[PDB]
Amino acid sequence: AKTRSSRAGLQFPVGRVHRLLRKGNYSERVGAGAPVYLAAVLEYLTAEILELAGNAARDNKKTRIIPRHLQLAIRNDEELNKLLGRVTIAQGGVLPNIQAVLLPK
Amino acid sequence: AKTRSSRAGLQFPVGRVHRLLRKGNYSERVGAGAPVYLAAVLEYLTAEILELAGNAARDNKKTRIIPRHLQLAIRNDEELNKLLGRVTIAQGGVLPNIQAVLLP
Amino acid sequence: KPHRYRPGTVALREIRRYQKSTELLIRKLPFQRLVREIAQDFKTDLRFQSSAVMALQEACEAYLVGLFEDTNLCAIHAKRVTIMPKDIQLARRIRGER
Amino acid sequence: PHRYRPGTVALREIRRYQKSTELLIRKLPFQRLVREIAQDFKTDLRFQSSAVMALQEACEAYLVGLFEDTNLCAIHAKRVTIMPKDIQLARRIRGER
Amino acid sequence: KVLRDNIQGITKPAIRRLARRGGVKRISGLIYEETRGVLKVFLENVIRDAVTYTEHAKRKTVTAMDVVYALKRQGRTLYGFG
Amino acid sequence: GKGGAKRHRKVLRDNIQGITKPAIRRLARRGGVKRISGLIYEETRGVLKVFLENVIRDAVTYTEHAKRKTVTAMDVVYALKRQGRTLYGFG
Amino acid sequence: PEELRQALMPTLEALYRQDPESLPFRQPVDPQLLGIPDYFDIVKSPMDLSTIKRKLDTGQYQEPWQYVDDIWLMFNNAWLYNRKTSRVYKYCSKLSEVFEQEIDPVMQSLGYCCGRKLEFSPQTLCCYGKQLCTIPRDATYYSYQNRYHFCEKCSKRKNDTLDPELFVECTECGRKMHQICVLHHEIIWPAGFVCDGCLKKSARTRKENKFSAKRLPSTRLGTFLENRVNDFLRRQNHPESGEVTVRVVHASDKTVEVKPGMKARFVDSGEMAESFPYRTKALFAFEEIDGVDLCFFGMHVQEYGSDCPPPNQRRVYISYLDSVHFFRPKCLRTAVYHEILIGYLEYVKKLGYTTGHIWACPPSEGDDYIFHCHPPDQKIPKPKRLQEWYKKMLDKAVSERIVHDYKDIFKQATEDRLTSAKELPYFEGDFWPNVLEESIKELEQENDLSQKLYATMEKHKEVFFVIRLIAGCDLMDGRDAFLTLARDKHLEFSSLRRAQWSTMCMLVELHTQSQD
Amino acid sequence: KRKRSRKESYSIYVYKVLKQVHPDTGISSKAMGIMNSFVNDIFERIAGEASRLAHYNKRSTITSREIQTAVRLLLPGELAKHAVSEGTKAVTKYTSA
Amino acid sequence: RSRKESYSIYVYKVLKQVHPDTGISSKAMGIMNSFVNDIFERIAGEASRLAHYNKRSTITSREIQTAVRLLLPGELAKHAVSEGTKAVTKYTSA
DNA sequence: ATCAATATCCACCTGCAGATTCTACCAAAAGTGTATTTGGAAACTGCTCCATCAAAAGGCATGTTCAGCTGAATTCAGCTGAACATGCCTTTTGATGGAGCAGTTTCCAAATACACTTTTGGTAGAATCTGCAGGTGGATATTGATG
DNA sequence: CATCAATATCCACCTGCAGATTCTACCAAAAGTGTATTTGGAAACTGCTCCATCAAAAGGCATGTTCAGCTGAATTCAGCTGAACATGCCTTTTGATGGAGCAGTTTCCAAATACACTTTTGGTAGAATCTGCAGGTGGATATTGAT
Repeated sequence: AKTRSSRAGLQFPVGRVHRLLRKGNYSERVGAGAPVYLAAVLEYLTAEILELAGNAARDNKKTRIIPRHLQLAIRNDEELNKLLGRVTIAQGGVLPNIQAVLLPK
Repeated sequence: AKTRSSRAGLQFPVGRVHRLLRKGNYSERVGAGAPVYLAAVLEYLTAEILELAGNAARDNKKTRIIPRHLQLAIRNDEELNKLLGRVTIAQGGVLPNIQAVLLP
Repeated sequence: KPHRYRPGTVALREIRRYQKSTELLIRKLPFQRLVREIAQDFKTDLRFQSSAVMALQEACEAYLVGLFEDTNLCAIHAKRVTIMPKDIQLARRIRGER
Repeated sequence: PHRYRPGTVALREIRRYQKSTELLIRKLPFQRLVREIAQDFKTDLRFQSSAVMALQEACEAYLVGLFEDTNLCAIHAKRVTIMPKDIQLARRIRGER
Repeated sequence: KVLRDNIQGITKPAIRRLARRGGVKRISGLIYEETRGVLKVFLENVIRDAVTYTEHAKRKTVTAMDVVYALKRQGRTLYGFG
Repeated sequence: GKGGAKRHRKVLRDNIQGITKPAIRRLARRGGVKRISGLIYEETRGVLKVFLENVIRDAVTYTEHAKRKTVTAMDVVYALKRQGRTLYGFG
Repeated sequence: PEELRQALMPTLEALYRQDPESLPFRQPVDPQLLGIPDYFDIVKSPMDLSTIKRKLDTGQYQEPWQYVDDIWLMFNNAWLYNRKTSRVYKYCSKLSEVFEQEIDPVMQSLGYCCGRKLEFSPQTLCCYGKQLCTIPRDATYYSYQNRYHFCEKCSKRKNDTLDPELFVECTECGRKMHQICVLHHEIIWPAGFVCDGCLKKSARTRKENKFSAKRLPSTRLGTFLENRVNDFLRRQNHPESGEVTVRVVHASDKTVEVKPGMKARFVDSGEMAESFPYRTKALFAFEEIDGVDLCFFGMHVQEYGSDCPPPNQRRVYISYLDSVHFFRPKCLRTAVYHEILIGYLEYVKKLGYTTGHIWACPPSEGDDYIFHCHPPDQKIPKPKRLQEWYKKMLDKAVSERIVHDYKDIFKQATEDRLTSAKELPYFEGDFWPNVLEESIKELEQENDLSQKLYATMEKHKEVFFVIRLIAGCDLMDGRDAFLTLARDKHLEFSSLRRAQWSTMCMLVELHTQSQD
Repeated sequence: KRKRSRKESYSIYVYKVLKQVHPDTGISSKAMGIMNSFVNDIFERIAGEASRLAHYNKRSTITSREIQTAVRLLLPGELAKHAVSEGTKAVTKYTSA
Repeated sequence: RSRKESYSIYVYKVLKQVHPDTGISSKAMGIMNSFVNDIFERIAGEASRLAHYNKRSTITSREIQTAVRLLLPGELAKHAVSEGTKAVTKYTSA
C-alpha cells in the first residue's frame, strides 16, 4: 500500500538501507526502525549540505551546483569541516586566504 | 584424536580464532585455512615482539620483561613503530632521544 | 623603462587566481608516465583507467597543497616568507608519516 | 655557594624522565578534574580506578607527543625556549584544530 | 559535592617535568596555561565519548573498557587494559 | 611505415623530473606559498614519489585479488580511504 | 599531343600546390632511404608524379584515361601500403579529393562524361554444393575454375575485391565512354553508340527508346495508380515534380501449402483445406528524370479470391515492399507513396477484397528486399518510425473514406472472437505460420496452442496491421530472382546514374522476356 | 543477451531532496558523483560504528538507539543534535503510522 | 562469572620457545593480549571490507593474506605471507 | 692546567607483592562423521576500453638584472633557571554502608524466512532546453614609476 | 603623498555548445504484506564485587622567594638567490584506431554449514615454594664551574 519511506515521511528508501545493512555483515539481526532513523539522519545531512551548496552558488552568481560550490559549502562551516577534515573534495580547490605577513605594507 | 592446533603445530589456537572470526560477523562464511593463517600471522608478530623485548631486557640486565622493554623494542624498530604509530604502550615511556643542538 | 611589477603584487594575484580556480595543474601525460613506471616497478604489464589517473591526480594535488600550506605556516612561524627544506622536513616529521 | 649553570639541571631532568616510565602528573588533581568534567557533562557518574589510570596514561602520552612537536618547532625557529605559538602551530599542523 | 576550580591542581613543576620527558630545556610562563588548556580540550574530547559509551550500556559508572575504546576510536589507541 | 616524423623523448626513465617547473610552482601557489626556495622542487618531487609508493602499492595489491591486472578507480578510492585521505566523486 | 597536355597541366598543378600534402609524392619512393625494404614486395608498380610529368611531356599518354588510371593506381597503392591512421594515407585522400574536384570540368571539356574512377560494390557469390546457402563476404572462401564456390561448412582466398565499371567505345570518334553515365544499351541501339557531342555536331538526335516502362503492357491497376499519381502531382503543382508511370509486370496464380505441423494438427482432421490458392502481383513505379525512366518504388502482394477456402476469403497481404529515395521532389516522395498505396487499397476494395494485412518489418542492415545495393546515405527506418509511418498511411486512407477503420492484429483477433489458430489468415512466407510451427514444436517438447498464440500476438501486436476494407514472368517469381540477377549483373541502386542503368537493364530484360 | 549493466546510486533521491530544498538549482555530473560518494562514505562510517557498538555490548540486533549513540559519537554537536531530533520524530510518527 | 578469554598461555609458550629463561610482568602480558586482539581485529575487518568490495561472502586465505600485506610493511609482511602459505599447504596436505 | 663539590653507575643485602609451580573441574570450547547447500573452479564468448600514432598550441626551458628576502654580527631587559626556606597537599594504610554491577528465570513483542502481488528504479533512445566557458568592446582599481 | 598610465580582472552582456533536464515506454529488481517460527533483552529477583567516603601519621615535591646569565627580540648591514621579464621553442591533447582484458553465460565438482555425538582443556578455586628487582647502604667514578 504505502512504502516505508512514505510512511515515515522520508525521501531516502528505508527498505534499501535495510537491505544494505543486511548484506553488509554488520550484525546478525537488524531492526525495523534502524533504517528509518538512518535514512532520516542521511536526509538531514543531505538537506543541509545541498542548502549550503545552493547558498554558495547564489553567492557566486551561479544557478547550478558545482564541486567548487560543494567545497565552499563544506569548508566555510567549521562544523562540517570538522566532520570532513580527512576528506578531500575533487575539483573543489581551496578557500581564498592570504597570510598577514605575505600581505603588502 | 589429534587436535587441529597440534596438527598445525602452532602455539596459537586455530579453533579459538575461528570462533572469534565467526562471532564478529565479518562475513557469513569463513574459510578453513583462514583461522590457520590468522594464528600463524599473530604468532609470528608475537614471537618477533617478544624476542625484541627479551633482547632489550638483556641490554638492561633484566631477566623479567616489563612494559618499558616493550616500548624499547617497539620504538627501536622502524616498521614495527610504523605499524604501532597511533598506539600508546602503557607504562612504556619514551626512548632517550635528544637533539645535538640541545647538548652543550 | 619597461613596466615591471615588483615580486609580491603579481605573486599574490596568481595565488588568488589559482585559489579561486579548480582546474588541474599537473599535465596528464608526464604524471601518467610516472604512475605507470611506479606501477610496473611492482608488477609488470599493468593497465590503467582514465578515471584512475584522474583520482591519482586529485589525491596528489590535494596532498601537495596541504603540505605546502603546512610549510607556509611553518615559514611564517619562523619570521620568514620563503619555504625551505627544513620547513617541509619539520612538517612531515610532526605530521606522522616520517 | 656552589651553583650549577642554567641548563645542566635541565639536561639532568631530561635524562632522568626519559629513562623512567612512572607517571609524572599527580593522581588526585587529575581524578578531581575528570570528576568535574563528567559532572559538567552528565551528573551522578562514577569512575573505575582502571579508567582513571587509562585516562592519565593516555593524557601523558598525548602531552608528551605535543611536547616533542613543540620542541622540534622551537628548535626549527633557532630557539631553545618554547612559547605558545609553537603549540598552536603544532596543533594546527596536526589537524586537531 | 560540586567541586570547582581545580585546574591549578595541574602542577607547574609537573608540567615542567612532563616537558622534561619531552626533551625541552626552557619553558615560558604561558606554556603551563597553554598545556592546561590543551589538556582540558583533550579531556572534553575523550570524556564525552566515554560518557556516551556508559550511557548506551545502561551503566552509571565509567569503566576502563569504554575509555580505551573511545581513545582507540579517537586515533589514540592505548594498551594495558585489554 | 614511412611517416617522416619522430622524436627520441628520452624522458621515460626520469619521469620524476617530468613534473614541470610551472606545475610545481602552481601547486605551491595554491598552498599560499609566496616565495619558493631552489631546493624545494626536488624534495617535493621525492615527496610525491613517496606518496605514490604509499597509494599505488595498495591499489595494485587490491587489483591482483580480483583476478585482474587493470587498476580501477574504485580500488584507488579504497586505497585513499584506508589511509585517511578518502576521495569523493569517483564512487 | 599538345591539346591533352594543355588540358592536363591545370589539374596536376592544382594537385601540386597543395602543400605539404603533395610533398611525399614529389620524389620516387626509395626503400633504403625511407627504411621500407618491403615496399617493392607489396607494390608492383614503383612510379611517381615526376614519372607522370615526364610521360606527359614526352606524349606517352595517347588519351587522358591512361593518366586517370595511373593517378588512381597511385592513390590505391598509397592507400593499401599505409594504414588509414597514417599521415600519408590522409594526404593521399586529400589529393584524391582535390583531383576528383578538379578533373571533372577539365575532363568534360574534352567531351567526356567525367574523370572519376568508379568501381562496383563487392559481389557476394553463391554456394553450389548446398544449392541453398551463399558465399559470405569478407571471409575465406573456396573457388575452382572461377565458376564453383564453396563456403567454410560446405584455392584459399578472402573475398575483398572491387569490380570496375565497363566502358563503351564510340563508333564515330573512337573515345572510350562509360556505359552507365549516358545509359547506353546494345539491345536498344544495335546500330552502335554515338556520343552526345557527335550527335550535336551533326544536329542529330538519339534514336527513340521503345524499351521503356511507358510502352510496357497496360494493366487496369497500373493505369489507375499512374493516373491517380499524375492527378495528385498536378494538384500539388510542384515545379520539380515530373511524370510517374506505374505498370504491373508480374501476375501469376500460385498456391501455398499448409506446413506439416499444422497439416497434422488440423488438416488431417478434415477442418482445414490442404492449400489456399492465391494470385500474386508485382508492380513498379517509374518516373521520368532528365528524360530518363527511373524505378523508385515496387511492391509484392498476394491476393486471395472468393474461390479460396476460408478464412483467407477476400484478403490481400503485402509480402514485401521497397523504395529508393531518388524521387523528385524529395518532399513529395512520401506523399506519392501515400497515393500509390491508397490507390492500391481502393482498387482491391473495388474488386471485392475486404481485408488487408501489412507486415511492418524493416529490412536488416546489409539486406535488401527488392532494390539491391541501397544507397549508403539512405537511412534504414526503425520499427517505431515505420509503425508511425504506417499509422499516418492509415489515417490518410480513412480521411478519404476508402478504409472504414484500422486495428492491430491483437485487437482484430479480440474483436473476431478468435478461439483457435485456424481462424487466422494463412499467407505464403508470413511470420505467423513460422511462429505457429515453432509454438507447436515447443509444445511437442513439453488450449495451450491458443494460449501461446495469444501471448505471441500480444508480444508483437504493434508489428502486424490489419485493415478492414469492407465492413457491415519467371524473372519476377519472388524477390530472390530479381536480387540474384541484380547481383550477377551488378545492377546497383547506390547512385542516381546506377539506379537509372539498373532500371533500363530490368526494362530491357522484361521486354526481351515478353517476346518468345 | 541480458548484458545491461546495472549500478546503484542515490541520484533521483538527492535530486528530489534538492527540489524539496532548492527547486531552481541543478547538479552537475561531477557534483552528483561527489554527493553520492559522500553519502556512501557517511553511511558506511555510521553503520560500521553502530555495528562496532552492538558487538562491544554483546548485541546481535541493530536498533535506533545505537544509531543515535553513534550519531552523537561521530556527528558534530549541533549536526548530531538536529539529526537525532529529526530521526526521533520520523521514527515516532512511523510507529503511529 | 562470565568467561574472560586471554592469550596468556600461548604467549608464555611462545616465550619458552624463544626465551626459556626470561620472565614476564603482569602489565606486559596485558599489553601483549591487547596487541594480539587489535591486530586480529584490524586484519579481520579490512579482510571483510575487501571481500565486500569484490562481492565475496567467504573469508579465504587470499583476502587475509592481502590484508597482512597491506598492514604489515616489508619484511614482516613477506615473512608472514611465507609462513601462512606453508601452513595452509601443510593443512591441505593432511 | 689542577681542584673541590654533586650526581651517576654500580656492587651487595633484605623484606615482600608478584611470578611461577602443584590438584581437581567442567562447561565452554574443541574435535569428528553425514546431509545439505552453494561461492566458486573452469571454458567459450560479446562487449568495453586500453595501448598507440599524428597535428595544434597551450603552454615550458633559458638568459638578465635587481631591490627585497635572507643571513651574519652586536647588545640588552628581563625571566626563567638554579638554590633554598616553609609547608601542605597528596600517599598509604585500614575500615565501611551501600549505590551499583552482574548471575539466573520467563516470555512476548520484534525480527527472521519465504510466497506473493505490488511498485519502482536504472537504462536505452528522442528531442527540447539551458547554465556556462570565451572574447570582443569598455572600464576599474593599482601598482610601478615620474615628479 | 597625488596622480600619467599598462594591465589582470569583474561585471554588463551574448551567442554558441555539451550537459542537465523532460518526456514515453520496457523490464528486471526491489519491496510491503501475510503467514508461521524463533528469539533475546526488559522486567523481576537477587549475590556480590569494587566505587565512593571517612581518618590519621607522614613526607617530598608544592609554593613562595631570591640572585643572575643567557636569550629571544630588536637593530643594522651585507652577500645573494629567487622573482619578474623577454625569448626561443616544444610537449601535450584529442581524435581516431587495433586487439587485450572484463563480465555474461553455462557445468558442476571441491568446499563451507547444521547439528548430533564425543572428547581435550583454560581459567580458576585453593595453597605452598621459587623467584627478581623495589628499596636501602656504601664507596668507586664521570661531571662541572671557577677556583
